Amino acid sequence: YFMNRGRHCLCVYDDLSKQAVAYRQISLLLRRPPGREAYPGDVFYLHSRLLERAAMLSPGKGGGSVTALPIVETLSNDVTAYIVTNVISITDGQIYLDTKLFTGGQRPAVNIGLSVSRVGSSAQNAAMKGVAGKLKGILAEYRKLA
Amino acid sequence: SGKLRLYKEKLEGYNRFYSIVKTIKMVTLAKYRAAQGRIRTRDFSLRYTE
Amino acid sequence: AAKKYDLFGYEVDTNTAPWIEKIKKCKYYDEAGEVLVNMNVSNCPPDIATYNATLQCIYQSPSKQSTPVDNESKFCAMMDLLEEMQHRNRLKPNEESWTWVMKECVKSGQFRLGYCIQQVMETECKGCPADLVKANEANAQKAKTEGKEHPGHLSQQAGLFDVKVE
Amino acid sequence: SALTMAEYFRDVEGQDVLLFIDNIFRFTQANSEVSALLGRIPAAVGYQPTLAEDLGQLQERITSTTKGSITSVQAVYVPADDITDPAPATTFSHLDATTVLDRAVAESGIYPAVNPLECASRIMDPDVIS
Repeated sequence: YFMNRGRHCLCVYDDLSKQAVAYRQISLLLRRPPGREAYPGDVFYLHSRLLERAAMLSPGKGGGSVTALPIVETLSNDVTAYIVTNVISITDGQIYLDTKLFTGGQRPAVNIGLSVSRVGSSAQNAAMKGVAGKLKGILAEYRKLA
Repeated sequence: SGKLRLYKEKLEGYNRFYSIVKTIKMVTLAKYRAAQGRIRTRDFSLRYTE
Repeated sequence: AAKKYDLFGYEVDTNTAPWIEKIKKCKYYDEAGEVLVNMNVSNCPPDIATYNATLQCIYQSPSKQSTPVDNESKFCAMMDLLEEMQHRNRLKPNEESWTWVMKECVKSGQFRLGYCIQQVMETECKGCPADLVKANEANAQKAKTEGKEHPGHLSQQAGLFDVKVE
Repeated sequence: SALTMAEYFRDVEGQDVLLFIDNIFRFTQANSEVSALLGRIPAAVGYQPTLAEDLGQLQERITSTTKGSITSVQAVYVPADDITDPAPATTFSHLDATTVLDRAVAESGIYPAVNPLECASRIMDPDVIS
């Protein structure tokens, strides 16, 4: 509603795992063909059509935008799960939280190695862009030495 | 699943073992490079000891 | 006079005079922002004149809205507009915009921001207006005389264990 | 039934009642025993598809209200010590505090065998506790 009216929105989901569970429950109750982990074959299409609605509209369309921050939980760092794989492949990057770092005291517990933003540095401000250009390399060197 | 996570943690432990062994390799290599100069300085002290 | 094509080569409407008139007729600069949004929706990208008119509306407007809004700042709004114009539209601000910013800083009494804008105008534009510079200096001297040169808790002396970290 | 008793003691009286349960996993197991017979396809690991809703209804009923308060303590069985099982995974989100036990810790002679790393609590914030 705001995006088409030249304004910027931030939609947070907590969380897609339970939505997938609910869709699975509905399909199995309605006697629909299941698939891997009994999730039907429409789960990927469901998530794709949910997330693709987040976009940066062109200047002639209003200039509005929608940002998507879905949340996903992995059991014992099992990132190979069907839903997690689908959502990771769909999204434009991921932020990975690590229990080890969280317990160690790094709060937030972001794991830079496992976290990425496919968009890149084009979304950073000029000053932030310049600072990050060196900060990223510095952190890489520190990790290599550690 | 349970067996999958068993194998996964086995792999993680092996990777940790590999990293530790790599670190000790680096340490011993540094020590070896430091001590290698003895070759150019040896074989001329025990002349009259013979 | 000359057609402008969008990112994909489609032309755009360069006639922005009605929107400029609407902006000048607005009351609260949030309405001017809404007008800019409507222009973007209608494919009439704002121009330098439109941005300067928006800045004038901000300067001459009573407040952000009919009802008070906490921590509102005309200076912050105008700086955000300038960033949007320069970075996301590739349009260099003119001296009129900087003069409006300096006028707003002087009216607010923010002598430090006035100094910074004066330096920016000297660097990019052809100097800062003498009247505005003198007004900023007078405001700074008045604050110094009255004792409001700097905050109070900053001047307050605190030891290592005295800082009351909340 | 026990939850209804506790709800009465909470609302019609206005008490701070304790509610101990051992073990909740049997509820889900029993429902799974009859899912297929009722005519519902198995979903995952063999558990019934309606596990999430079935457990959520009960967990939500188990809560403190304005009238009274309920302090609930539930034992949870993890098959084969596999925490990834859907029933424990769902149960994790319907709790304020979780105490995870480890067979290795028990074997090491430590009792209670509690893994603080995997343990968690909501009130572990400076505002609430010292």
